[PDB]
Amino acid sequence: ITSGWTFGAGPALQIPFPMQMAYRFNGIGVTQNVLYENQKLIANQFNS
Amino acid sequence: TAPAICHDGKAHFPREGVFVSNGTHWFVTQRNFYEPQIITTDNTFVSGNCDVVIGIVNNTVYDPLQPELD
Ligand SMILES: *[C@@H]1O[C@H](CO)[C@@H](O[C@@H]2O[C@H](CO)[C@@H](O)[C@H](O)[C@H]2NC(C)=O)[C@H](O)[C@H]1NC(C)=O
Ligand SMILES: *[C@@H]1O[C@H](CO)[C@@H](O[C@@H]2O[C@H](CO)[C@@H](O)[C@H](O)[C@H]2NC(C)=O)[C@H](O)[C@H]1NC(C)=O
Ligand SMILES: *[C@@H]1O[C@H](CO)[C@@H](O[C@@H]2O[C@H](CO)[C@@H](O)[C@H](O)[C@H]2NC(C)=O)[C@H](O)[C@H]1NC(C)=O
Ligand SMILES: *[C@@H]1O[C@H](CO)[C@@H](O[C@@H]2O[C@H](CO)[C@@H](O)[C@H](O)[C@H]2NC(C)=O)[C@H](O)[C@H]1NC(C)=O
Repeated sequence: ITSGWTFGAGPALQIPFPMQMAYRFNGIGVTQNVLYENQKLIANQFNS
Repeated sequence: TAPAICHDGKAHFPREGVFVSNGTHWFVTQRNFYEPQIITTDNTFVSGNCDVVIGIVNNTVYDPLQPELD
């Protein structure tokens, strides 16, 4: 949650979480603007 | 860091990399090695307006065209 996937290849590197989720969308073929303009929806859907 | 940069009322997002600030100026870097470059219109792409991104910051994105045309 605080370091993403960096602690498994060396030192834990902090990065804010909203930006971690944007990277993760990029890794599946979705552009990052789709998350940032819908951040509230994805957080509501995850929490439910 | 910041997710996007505002210029001319438009939101700019990095093609690859993250925005960083050294204390006084902002740069684009690749994510795996620190190597800053100036934020230009060839480094970024435009999508949406600066009203939907949380944490967007003001900066200058430089266009190479105008200083070539003096
Ligand atoms: C994408 O789908 C979601 C539902 O999966 C839509 O969100 C719902 O919209 C309805 C109608 O406004 C609301 O009553 C629900 O409360 C919303 N659900 C959640 C979890 O927020 C969303 O509007 C759709 N997006 C578009 C662009 O149509
Ligand atoms: C952040 O980096 C910049 C660029 O290196 C520093 O700003 C100065 O920028 C001018 C050009 O606009 C250069 O001619 C200077 O040599 C730069 N100074 C230095 C010390 O590099 C700026 O100082 C840096 N900020 C911090 C807080 O270190
Ligand atoms: C990150 O969190 C800090 C608090 O830990 C936020 O700082 C506050 O910002 C508000 C305005 O948004 C101020 O009214 C408060 O006084 C600030 N708190 C402190 C302790 O200085 C900061 O805004 C957050 N950053 C983002 C991008 O949301
Ligand atoms: C980033 O720059 C924009 C553009 O100058 C700022 O938008 C202005 O915001 C002020 C209030 O802070 C309004 O009075 C102006 O009308 C806005 N200008 C326009 C053209 O809409 C924005 O506030 C700046 N952001 C920060 C954090 O300073």
